[PDB]
Amino acid sequence: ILDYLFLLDLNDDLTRKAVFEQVIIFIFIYCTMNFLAWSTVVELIWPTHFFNRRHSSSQEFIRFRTYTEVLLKISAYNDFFYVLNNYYYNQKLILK
Amino acid sequence: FVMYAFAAKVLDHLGNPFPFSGHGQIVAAADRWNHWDVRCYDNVMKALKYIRIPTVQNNIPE
Amino acid sequence: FVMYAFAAKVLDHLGNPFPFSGHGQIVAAADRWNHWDVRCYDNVMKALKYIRIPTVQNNIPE
Amino acid sequence: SLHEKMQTDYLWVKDHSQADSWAKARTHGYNYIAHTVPNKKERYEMIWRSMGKSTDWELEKFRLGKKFPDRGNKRRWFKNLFRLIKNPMGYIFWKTYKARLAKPSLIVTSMFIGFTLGFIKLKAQSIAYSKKQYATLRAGKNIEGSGQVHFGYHDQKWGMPAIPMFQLMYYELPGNSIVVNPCRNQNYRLYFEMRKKLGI
Amino acid sequence: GYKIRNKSIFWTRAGWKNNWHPKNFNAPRPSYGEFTMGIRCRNDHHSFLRYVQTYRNMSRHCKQYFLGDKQLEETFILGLRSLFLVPYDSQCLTDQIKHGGERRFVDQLDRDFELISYNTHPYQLFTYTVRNEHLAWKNEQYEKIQKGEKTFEQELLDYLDEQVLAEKAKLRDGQNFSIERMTEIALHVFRKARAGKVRPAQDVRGPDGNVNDFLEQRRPFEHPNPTGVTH
Ligand SMILES: CCCCCCCCCCCCCCCCCC(=O)OC[C@H](COP(=O)([O-])OCC(O)COP(=O)([O-])OC[C@@H](COC(=O)CCCCCCCCCCCCCCCCC)OC(=O)CCCCCCCCCCCCCCCCC)OC(=O)CCCCCCCCCCCCCCCCC
Ligand SMILES: CCCCCCCCCCCCCCCCCC(=O)OC[C@H](COP(=O)([O-])OCC(O)COP(=O)([O-])OC[C@@H](COC(=O)CCCCCCCCCCCCCCCCC)OC(=O)CCCCCCCCCCCCCCCCC)OC(=O)CCCCCCCCCCCCCCCCC
Ligand SMILES: CCCCCCCCCCCCCCCCCC(=O)OC[C@H](COP(=O)([O-])OCC(O)COP(=O)([O-])OC[C@@H](COC(=O)CCCCCCCCCCCCCCCCC)OC(=O)CCCCCCCCCCCCCCCCC)OC(=O)CCCCCCCCCCCCCCCCC
Ligand SMILES: CCCCCCCCCCCCCCCCCC(=O)OC[C@H](COP(=O)([O-])OCC(O)COP(=O)([O-])OC[C@@H](COC(=O)CCCCCCCCCCCCCCCCC)OC(=O)CCCCCCCCCCCCCCCCC)OC(=O)CCCCCCCCCCCCCCCCC
Repeated sequence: ILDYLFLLDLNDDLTRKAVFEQVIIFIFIYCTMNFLAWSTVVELIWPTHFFNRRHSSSQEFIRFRTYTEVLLKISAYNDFFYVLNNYYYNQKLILK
Repeated sequence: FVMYAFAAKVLDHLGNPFPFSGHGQIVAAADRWNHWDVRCYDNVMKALKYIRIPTVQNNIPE
Repeated sequence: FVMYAFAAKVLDHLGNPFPFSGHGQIVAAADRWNHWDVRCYDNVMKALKYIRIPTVQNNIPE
Repeated sequence: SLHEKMQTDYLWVKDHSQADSWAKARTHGYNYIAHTVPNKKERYEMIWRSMGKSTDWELEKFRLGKKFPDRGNKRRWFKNLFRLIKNPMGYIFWKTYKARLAKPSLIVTSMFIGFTLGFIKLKAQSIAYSKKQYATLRAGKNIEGSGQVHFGYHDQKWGMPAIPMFQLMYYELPGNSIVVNPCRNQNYRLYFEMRKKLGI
Repeated sequence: GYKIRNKSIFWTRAGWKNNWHPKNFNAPRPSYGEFTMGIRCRNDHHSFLRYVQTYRNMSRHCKQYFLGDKQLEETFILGLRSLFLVPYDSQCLTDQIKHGGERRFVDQLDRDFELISYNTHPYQLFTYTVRNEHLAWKNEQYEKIQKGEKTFEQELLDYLDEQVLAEKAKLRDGQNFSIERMTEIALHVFRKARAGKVRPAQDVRGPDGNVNDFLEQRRPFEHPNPTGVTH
């Protein structure tokens, strides 16, 4: 009911400023430009991460286990890993 | 083949398959409400109705 | 460099270096024998001398 | 896997022709020959070897036998057209992958896009000028020739040079800015006075 | 294999392999009390206790969704410690970091716990997926053992036990059954078993140089039109 709702009018905007119809064009363009730029910056951290986690280790340093490698080793081993461990344990620790 | 037959049905009305090239063609019924909201404008009536005949002095009417 | 300098001397008269493009430009002396063998033709005189002024009825003179 | 055969068939199209099922019609490679590759002469030797093994190196049998075209290349232009319509961006992406491995600079890419979009912009204005000439024709002025590059004694307007100097001084006429005068809204005063007179 | 040939690969303007204090123009400089009027600094001595509280928060808030799985809690602890032990073992001199390494890591871990408190951290979602896939396989084995059936893992273990007896019964000249020989016996059985399963193609190229995909169908053309469904 208040006069603040008059701002929703675009039929007669040419009677006050007629500026809204041109500024939102820039805002849509500015959003598109930042979409292309920011998506490039954030997404392109993967080639560095994919390379470092696979080539940055050296034999004169200790490679320490990360969180994901702790969970995968303990809670995501396959059947062959389970067999090979017990196969080594039964033959050498039990049966000698 | 099916989409080619369906495009044939549409292209009878659309005409030109390329974009930004032409307009579709639809024959509509003639009633009293044709152009009802532009009857006030004179230049719209002249552009729609009148095909003027060029004279020897080839100019737009003064 | 020498042929380029010599071509500069010629192009002051020839003008356009490409073939089938234009004509050379030579300023000649005005004497009584200019166009002496085509003085009989009337259309040659009108093409050379007269720059007609187009009117509102834009047509060649009848 | 379980859903592999169903999904692979749903994703891509296979060849339905059995052109190579017929033995003698199979080509030796002499129908579509590569002419400029550096191993060109090795291709011809393999074609010759294929022709010699088919006749046990008695090529008179090939001369008397019938020669066939490459039936496997039939309707290949139509099949590529249908893939281009089915997935135009996927067809363009994979057909240009090897070419897009070499990426030009940001400047060259910007020049390609700028001149291409600038050319389309001039084409759009050229189309709009043709509608102006049609309105001029209907208004009673017959038109000899066409275009706006006046040969005679008239002023021309070439169109905005697509460089920042002219793009800062000039801008095209926005049709949406030509409006009805707002004094039209003052006619509504007649309605408010009539409603009060009629006791509405 | 292949080694980096550039000898100056790890050279920076601040030294060899320096990723703790890179060289820049605005370098840190000391402040003198007698000459300093006022100062605006955000450094403090609160990172130590914030480091302790952050570990307790991350541990306790993640254990909310473990459903009392004791093995998962102990596994998560080992993983959580590996995240907090980064500055203590890294090659980077975390004590020589530009503007305080302790503050930097504490603020970095607080961003992790904020995601953990909402149960949206990717390490959490990865843990639930890995644990569900693990328990589904353990439940499959339990149902086969209750039914008196032998699990696939026991069949290989029993098959591998009789292979060692057969090899050590024929190898009488030498009596040193090394772990190398024990390994290649199992791997020979593992390859044969892996090749027996109907697995999706993992390697790019099969026995030939050609790829093992569904797209690797070239001429000759010998397939007819696709047939429809049967009634
Ligand atoms: C008495 C009353 C009745 C009177 C009847 C009178 C008429 C007689 C009827 C019969 C006439 C023909 C006689 C029998 C011929 C049989 C020959 C044969 O064995 O098959 C050869 C031929 C072999 O083809 P193929 O080996 O399988 O593959 C072709 C190659 O592999 C190549 O494949 P490709 O992938 O490489 O593509 C290239 C291809 C075609 O590629 C193209 O580029 C052509 C593009 C055409 C389509 C685009 C047109 C552009 C306008 C539309 C735009 C499309 C936009 C789509 C995209 C949207 C926008 C992005 O090149 C060709 O042109 C191939 C055409 C056949 C070769 C003939 C020599 C061609 C040179 C002449 C070229 C000019 C004509 C082209 C017409 C093309 C029609 C297919 O097959 C046929 O020609 C089939 C035709 C038989 C159809 C019978 C239909 C029923 C007949 C009755 C119809 C009634 C009509 C009534 C008319 C009324 C009067 C107006
Ligand atoms: C050479 C330089 C000059 C080139 C000039 C350009 C040529 C014309 C291009 C005009 C572009 C208009 C774009 C239309 C909208 C497309 C938007 C889209 O997302 O497309 C995806 C869309 C696929 O998505 P989908 O909807 O899921 O369809 C797949 C379904 O599985 C469908 O089921 P299905 O797979 O089982 O069906 C078989 C499949 C394969 O079968 C075929 O493709 C053969 C059928 C050919 C029929 C003849 C087509 C003639 C043109 C279409 C009809 C005229 C225009 C109709 C209205 C189009 C505008 C919506 O058919 C299809 O792929 C879809 C059917 C195609 C449309 C058929 C029906 C037409 C009427 C549509 C009615 C709805 C709108 C009402 C009218 C609105 C008017 C206001 O593709 C299309 O539908 C057609 C795209 C055609 C545009 C590509 C043309 C070639 C590329 C242009 C040149 C590029 C140069 C740039 C190079 C840059 C290098 C860096
Ligand atoms: C065209 C010949 C005459 C026609 C007769 C037909 C001849 C038959 C052949 C025709 C068939 C092929 C056509 C040519 C294709 C190009 C050849 C090729 O494939 O080579 C591989 C070629 C790889 O190049 P490369 O030599 O191996 O290595 C380049 C290195 O990166 C770095 O190399 P760099 O460091 O040494 O130098 C950098 C730069 C070299 O610097 C440049 O190339 C300068 C380019 C500056 C801009 C030029 C704009 C062209 C004017 C277009 C404006 C409209 C035309 C009308 C208005 C102007 C009138 C003149 O590299 C290049 O760009 C290499 C391309 C150079 C030759 C091609 C240039 C063609 C320009 C047109 C000439 C005039 C045509 C007039 C139009 C006639 C119409 C009647 O593929 C490319 O990537 C370059 C092509 C351009 C790609 C630029 C990025 C475009 C991205 C667009 C994204 C937006 C698209 C959105 C999707 C659309 C909707 C779905
Ligand atoms: C704390 C340090 C500072 C802060 C650091 C933080 C910076 C963050 C960097 C993050 C990078 C952005 C990440 C997203 C971009 C990815 C997409 C991309 O565009 O990469 C291009 C990508 C990389 O290009 P590149 O071949 O590797 O060359 C890279 C560099 O150019 C290098 O190659 P180059 O060495 O051979 O280049 C030589 C250079 C040599 O240049 C020079 O030696 C001197 C240059 C002086 C410029 C003179 C200015 C004159 C001004 C006159 C103005 C008059 C008119 C003004 C009218 C206004 C109203 C009055 O000349 C150039 O060619 C420069 C390239 C064009 C530069 C355009 C911007 C210039 C100003 C940059 C503002 C930033 C200032 C930072 C402060 C730095 C202070 C040290 O190539 C592509 O084109 C593929 C993408 C397709 C793009 C086509 C469409 C582009 C539009 C969309 C782009 C994305 C949205 C917009 C983002 C910003 C783009 C302008």
